[PDB]
Amino acid sequence: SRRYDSRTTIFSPEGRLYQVEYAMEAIGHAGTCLGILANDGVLLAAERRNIHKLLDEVFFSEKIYKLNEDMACSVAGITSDANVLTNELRLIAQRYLLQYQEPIPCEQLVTALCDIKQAYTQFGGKRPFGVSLLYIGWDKHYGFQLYQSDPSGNYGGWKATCIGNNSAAAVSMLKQDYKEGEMTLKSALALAIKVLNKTMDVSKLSAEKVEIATLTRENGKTVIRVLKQKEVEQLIKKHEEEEAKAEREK
Amino acid sequence: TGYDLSASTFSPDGRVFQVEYAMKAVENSSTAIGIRCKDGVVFGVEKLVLSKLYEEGSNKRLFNVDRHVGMAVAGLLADARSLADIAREEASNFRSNFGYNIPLKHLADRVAMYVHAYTLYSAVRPFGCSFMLGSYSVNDGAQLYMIDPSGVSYGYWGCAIGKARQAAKTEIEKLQMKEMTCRDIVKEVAKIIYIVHDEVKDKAFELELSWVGELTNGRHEIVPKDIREEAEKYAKESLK
Amino acid sequence: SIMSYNGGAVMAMKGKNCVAIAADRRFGIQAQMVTTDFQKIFPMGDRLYIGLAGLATDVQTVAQRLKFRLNLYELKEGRQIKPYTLMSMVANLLYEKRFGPYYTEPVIAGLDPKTFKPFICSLDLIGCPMVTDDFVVSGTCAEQMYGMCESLWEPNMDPDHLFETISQAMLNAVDRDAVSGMGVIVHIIEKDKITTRTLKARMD
Amino acid sequence: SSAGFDRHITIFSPEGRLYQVEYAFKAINQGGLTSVAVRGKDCAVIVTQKKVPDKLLDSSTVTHLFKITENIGCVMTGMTADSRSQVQRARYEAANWKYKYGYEIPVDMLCKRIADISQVYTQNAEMRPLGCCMILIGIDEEQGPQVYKCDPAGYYCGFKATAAGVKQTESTSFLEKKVKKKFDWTFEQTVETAITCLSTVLSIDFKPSEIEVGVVTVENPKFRILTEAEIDAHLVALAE
Amino acid sequence: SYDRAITVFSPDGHLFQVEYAQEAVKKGSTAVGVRGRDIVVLGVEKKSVAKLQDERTVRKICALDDNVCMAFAGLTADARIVINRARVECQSHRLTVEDPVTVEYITRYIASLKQRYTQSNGRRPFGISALIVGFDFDGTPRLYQTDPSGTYHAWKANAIGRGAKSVREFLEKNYTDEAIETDDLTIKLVIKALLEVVQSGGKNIELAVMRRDQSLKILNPEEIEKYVAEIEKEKEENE
Amino acid sequence: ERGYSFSLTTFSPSGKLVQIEYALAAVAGGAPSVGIKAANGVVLATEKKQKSILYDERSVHKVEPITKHIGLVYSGMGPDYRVLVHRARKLAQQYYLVYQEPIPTAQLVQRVASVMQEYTQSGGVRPFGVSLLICGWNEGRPYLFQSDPSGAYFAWKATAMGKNYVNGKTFLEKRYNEDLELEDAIHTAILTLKESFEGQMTEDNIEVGICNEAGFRRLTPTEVKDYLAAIA
Amino acid sequence: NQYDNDVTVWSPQGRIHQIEYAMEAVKQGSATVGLKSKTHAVLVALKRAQSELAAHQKKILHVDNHIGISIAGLTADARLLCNFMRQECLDSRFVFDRPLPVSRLVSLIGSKTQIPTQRYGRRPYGVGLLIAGYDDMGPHIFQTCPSANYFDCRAMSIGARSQSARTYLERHMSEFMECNLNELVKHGLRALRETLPAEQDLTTKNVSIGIVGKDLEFTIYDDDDVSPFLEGLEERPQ
Amino acid sequence: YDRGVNTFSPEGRLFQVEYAIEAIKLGSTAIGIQTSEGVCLAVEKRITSPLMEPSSIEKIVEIDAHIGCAMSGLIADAKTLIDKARVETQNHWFTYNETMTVESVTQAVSNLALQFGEEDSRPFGVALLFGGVDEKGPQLFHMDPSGTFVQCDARAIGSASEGAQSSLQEVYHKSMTLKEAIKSSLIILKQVMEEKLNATNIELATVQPGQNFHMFTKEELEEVIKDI
Repeated sequence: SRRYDSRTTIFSPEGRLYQVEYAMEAIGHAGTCLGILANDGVLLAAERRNIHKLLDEVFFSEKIYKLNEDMACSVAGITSDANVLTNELRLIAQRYLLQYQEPIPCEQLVTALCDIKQAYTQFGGKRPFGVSLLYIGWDKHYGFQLYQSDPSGNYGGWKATCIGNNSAAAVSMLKQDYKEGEMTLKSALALAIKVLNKTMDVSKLSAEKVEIATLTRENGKTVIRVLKQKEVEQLIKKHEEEEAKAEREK
Repeated sequence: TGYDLSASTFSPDGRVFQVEYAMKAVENSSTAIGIRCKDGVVFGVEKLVLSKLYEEGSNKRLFNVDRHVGMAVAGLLADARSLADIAREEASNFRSNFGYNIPLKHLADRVAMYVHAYTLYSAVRPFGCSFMLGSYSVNDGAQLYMIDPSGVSYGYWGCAIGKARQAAKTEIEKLQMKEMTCRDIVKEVAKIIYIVHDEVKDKAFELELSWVGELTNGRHEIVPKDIREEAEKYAKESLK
Repeated sequence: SIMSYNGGAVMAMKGKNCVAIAADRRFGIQAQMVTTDFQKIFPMGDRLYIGLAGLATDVQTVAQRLKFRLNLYELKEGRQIKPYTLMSMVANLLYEKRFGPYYTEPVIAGLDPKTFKPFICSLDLIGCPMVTDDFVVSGTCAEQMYGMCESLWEPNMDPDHLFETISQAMLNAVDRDAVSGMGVIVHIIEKDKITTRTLKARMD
Repeated sequence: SSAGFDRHITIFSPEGRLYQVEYAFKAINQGGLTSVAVRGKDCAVIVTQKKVPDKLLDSSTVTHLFKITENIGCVMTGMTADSRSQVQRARYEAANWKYKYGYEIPVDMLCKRIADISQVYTQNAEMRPLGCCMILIGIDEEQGPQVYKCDPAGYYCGFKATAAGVKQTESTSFLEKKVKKKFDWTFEQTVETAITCLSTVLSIDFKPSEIEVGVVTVENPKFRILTEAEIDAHLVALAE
Repeated sequence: SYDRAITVFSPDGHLFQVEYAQEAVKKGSTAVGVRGRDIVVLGVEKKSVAKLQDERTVRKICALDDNVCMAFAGLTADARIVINRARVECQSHRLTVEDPVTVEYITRYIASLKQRYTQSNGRRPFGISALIVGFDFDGTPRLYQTDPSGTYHAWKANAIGRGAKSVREFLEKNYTDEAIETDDLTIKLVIKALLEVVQSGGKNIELAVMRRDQSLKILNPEEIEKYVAEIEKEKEENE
Repeated sequence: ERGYSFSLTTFSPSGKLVQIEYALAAVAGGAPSVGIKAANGVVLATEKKQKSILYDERSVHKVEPITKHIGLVYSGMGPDYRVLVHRARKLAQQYYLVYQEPIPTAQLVQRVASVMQEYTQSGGVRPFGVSLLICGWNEGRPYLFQSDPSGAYFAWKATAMGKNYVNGKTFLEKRYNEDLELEDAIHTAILTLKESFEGQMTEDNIEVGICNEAGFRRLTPTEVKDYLAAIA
Repeated sequence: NQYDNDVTVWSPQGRIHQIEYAMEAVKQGSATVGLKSKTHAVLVALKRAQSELAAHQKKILHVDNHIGISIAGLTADARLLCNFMRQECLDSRFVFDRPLPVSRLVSLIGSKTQIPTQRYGRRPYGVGLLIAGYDDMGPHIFQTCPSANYFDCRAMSIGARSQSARTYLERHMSEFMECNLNELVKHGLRALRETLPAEQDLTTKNVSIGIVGKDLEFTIYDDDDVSPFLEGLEERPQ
Repeated sequence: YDRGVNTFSPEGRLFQVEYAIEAIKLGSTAIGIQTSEGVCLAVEKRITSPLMEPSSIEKIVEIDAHIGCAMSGLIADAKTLIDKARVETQNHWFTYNETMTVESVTQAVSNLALQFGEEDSRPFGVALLFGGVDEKGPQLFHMDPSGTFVQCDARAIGSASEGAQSSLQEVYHKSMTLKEAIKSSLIILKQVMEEKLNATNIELATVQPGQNFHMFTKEELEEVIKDI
């Protein structure tokens, strides 16, 4: 009756939160996602989990979800909890276009989701979302952007982003090797294959363990390029020369 | 034990103790018996005076459900009052939807399913009552029913509810009830109440006798025992 | 009538490997025009359009609700929509307002997304679909458009003669109508490209 | 392995078990009863004893054979109060088939819809899962007679010889030893095996007034309860 | 007597879960605020940018209407709902009554929203504390504060966040009976009070003023760097 | 009822959901099954043993169709299986009334997994104990998916569910390849079902359904006797 | 003690303890005494002071022109049942245009207080109603209880130390049917003075008397008209 | 959990209602005295900071133009009580063209104080003192979170309410005057508070028959303190 009470909503005696601190720990035990700005683009990179040789991968996108027309999102956390969000997130951006006949400007989409994600920590004893996820896009007012969702509902606009206990050490590389102002795509693509070489501890960086999607503003279209496996190979072979140069300065 | 809080849980051997607990709360209630003759049903209730300020016919346990149906409750009295209003209300819908009097075999089914629903959920408890149902008709004869707190309901020829449930039907069964008239039954009910526990651990009691059958023309009402007083004139002759 | 409150005319016609669609340009209340650039043909993906005619409220309203349901469809499925699937989608949207109906009559024209196969259909104001093989028309000046298309249509036509047939059909039928005119726009689409032309019509 | 509240409500334990439903499987066994169903021929036979421990208790208001529809009859084991409410849903939803669909419900389709009601009590919590069991019989056109059996877990199946109650493991061992040879079933062989299997498991060699026989046959497809006289006719016929 | 429900009282008459909400406010960044003669001022501390993010989305001071401001504490998730709700009320008040919204009206709304949100079980109370500053009510500069219990309340100088007891003790010996006119003096009072920061980095101060007739004025970190220079310069002359 | 509506599942301090990992234990303690995507069709096969010689085998079916080109098997507990089957039937017709077109197999698993999602997060109910294998040949290429009581789903070439699935994990990895025919796939599906069966495999101990491009079909015991007629 | 938490939970002895505890809440209030003649039903209650200068809290309260009730127990459930009581009386005036029979009004109260004694989420009503009335068959004195067992009686006293009033009434209940209006009242307030410690006296400011009669509307007297009743008494037999 | 929102004692009252009486004890003190000339009233502010504005702390509110109020215990729940108490006197004027009497105000106020639970929450933590001049002269009442509503002649609540009520019974008699009773009240105030009794710690409220309006004193209170 009353004695089956789950907590989900109760402060600490010191003042911290009970479930929200626990839900952010599961995201460290998940895949790896990141992104970086450019002067003329933005990209995403993902780590493949469960790369066993009896699967199909016929969706052509597993971590990436092209959501409006010019925005996509990565995902990290509980996979089954994430399908509730993305079907909701696609419908927020679409009911906006019915209302104003202009695309959603890439911030108030995020606040529309983050107020839903917050509301399970408030009223109604329920389980919060154990999903953090990224954002890429383009608008009229600011251009290329990155955002960072949290289970608490907090968000921030970044220029290089993070997944935690999996890959918190990548940001230490990102604070070391991200130059400000000039950040173009081939400089950014060569950066990301170096970062995932460190964090994803697969030796020699098998090309089927990664996934890269980019976004470029092109002639008034904002194409979303989910690049195929043939050019992941030459991206690795570009990084293969950087090993040979790394010993010349000894 | 440690499995017996809710009525929605099973024991590790497969029963529900909340139903088991509520049955033996009826056991502490005073004895009320019932018996049917070949042309009617006669009720009888041993009812004890609280102190002295009872006013001679207050809070009676002989109810009157329909034109021809009444109850002989025992247990928690206030719980039986609400349960009697279910049976009063149930017969009115059968009258309004079908245009004739409720059969007693169908009336006991509608009540016992309603008693059954309080034995399932954790939000409510089982009833702490058990009772009798007697009626008479010319197309059906007389019937006598019996409903426990679990909801099991079927028919008897004689029954007893209270402390002396076993000690009363030990001497109900030595009667040739298949051929007696119910006017002969009324003086025979009087001794069975009066045999068991007049004033041994209690102080005083008072007798109540309900009465339905062919002599009442299908009506159900209390006996005229203010008329002729023949119960106590004949039950008290068993002193020797 | 309510259909005669603003006028309008939408025509589609099937060719050999191509399909053409045309409409007028006039927007106006019952007798007074307002503007000559009112859109009545809306793109729904590539090589697949739709035309609307009737009450100008429900023209703009249905075209926004249908675009709402299309973009949710093309994201749960990576493929684009088939022309039969759109016709079943529109007829569902109209029949939901069975007793409060939208006052419009759509016309759908387009090619197959995989093969080259053309497709034309039109619907009623409550959603009775109707596929043909030659032409469909809708609007106030319906009977004028039947008289032109029954005489000028040929079975297998190149995109040159398909353009000239639907031009002569729309120019002669609309000039006989009073509440339709002020310019005619023509979309002719095919497997390789999409051609949009506007014709020299009577502006009276 | 008590973890959380797995011994109390319907949640998963470690090792995938859940205990409240498998507590209900031996919630039948507090009835103290055994029922036997046999399909052998163009007929189908139910047999179940009654137990009358009181002379005051009636004889007609005891029988567990319940007429669902004119062509479908059933027998109930387990506790009585949960059993009769289960029959209320079976009588109710069989008539909804006739109203919605315009013909008579199959015996196969009815046992599904009963088992799906037992599913939600298993699936949802704070709802007690009805510790009783039901066995059906009936004639299906172009299919012959059938016997079905529904669990409190919502698991149903249909099979030839059925035992339910206390003594499944002794009776079903005897029925496989009997039905392994395809002997001729001529509607007296069906009753004779239905009686003598129960007569050896319980070891009684009973008087004609303890059991009942429900029956359906393709010569009179109505459900039919046998009379005390003709039960004795089959009983002295096997008296060799 | 326990501490895991909100409808329960203690044996000495307390609501500990409301009291545990006020502890979560103390883990927030500090913000101060005074009213002046004509120009009001408030400021936040502890920016701490992390070298790789945009900083227009870490906004901690906002405006509800065209003449009223807002500064909060606590956790930033619950602050967004209260701010977004109060924008609707100060807008819908203008519809039903054609006046602009007074500063006293909008703080009763926030406190009453936080009032009824405390009473029912299963509704975790808002762990924020707000500061509402606006010289709106007909040339009269006022500043208020809130509390997670739901007690709107007026101060004349305020401090919240992690270590407000040091600043509130500092302001009592600093706010003179002389009402500081010449409004750059009042900003210098805020800049000196914020100079008693937990680390006092000097560049981690974001101040916002309002001259009672303009819109909101975010100061820039070159004018704000000019005011931090004269603070140590006038302090050197005191020796 | 009272109207409580509190969920029974919360996070551990380690960050795991405990009850969903318990429900997967009930899946592994079920009857074994196997599914193999071949070049022309999909083969499903399960292992159906009655507990006695009394049980009829023409009454209950394991291989179950959804549409005329979509079938569905399981490995878990029998009674919870029949809920989502009847759920997925009504869900498939709602697609067909809107779009006038039979539902593709990828889109069906999108919606069925959202149903199994809803019993985890909502109040007072437990999750399922049934994993699924869904098949079908829509638009030339055939498909084979698996869902679980967590609400997730995958896309397998060939997999096994039930008891001894780690043995069938290794055996199908050594036996299967890129392409076969349908008839080669049924041959290797019985050979991996013969890994954990009883002493005698008959026409009634197994139960096999296939997916031609002509549609879904489950096999009668005439063929399965003739297919297991000494073909391994 | 683990069975002692909810109204729903039966005990292993068959006694629900939450109903047993609401009986104890009736003994917290002061004592009150009701009785009747053939023609007059009089209920007399005892006020209790809160402080030395605060007013005394009232007990007897008017319901209808032929029904008035006394009170013992929680003042929360007092006005809660009173508002239900007054509503039912004017409905029979509105619909049937007759006053209610007093007996079938009390059966509505037992149906009212039954439901919160069985469903979870609501406590029983801790209250001690004594009811006086006039239907067509004369005066009535009724009592209720939080266990919803309403009793017809000819004299009754409930509240704190109310047993000493009951022992007075048993040895004088034969005298009650014949006396007039006057000494029937001071038969009744001879019973309250044994529910008092022997050092203080039944004054004017601490007692209320309500009378409903066969030709008399229900009238509440207090603090000034009690003095025609308090005259003609003896002292306590010490 | 530990005798929750709806559960009896083995002996007596609900403990949650019992614990609600204890929450008043941490409140600020207040004294109201009824006199045949009119009802006076006093309270202590308990101001913490000099930066803290003094007049933002209200204790005496204006229910109606002839009904005052005073509160203690929790500040936050008392704003719920004052809101509908102002409304329901105004509803009575709307349908009867007369002023609601002081007793019949608190009947409607006490109807909402006893509604806690899951029926269609916790009890309140605030006691009240109502002063007013109706047609029966001046009146003074008191309520509590238990809803035990009663009339008093001169009541003191809040912290140190026990020591105030003991000292109050010495100075009171039946033939007081209003100018006497005000300075008789504040002597009791400075004996139970600890700060210096000045014009910033306390405030007064007096209602009269001929002076129905102006239930207030404003820096004439400075004259009263220097005369004691």
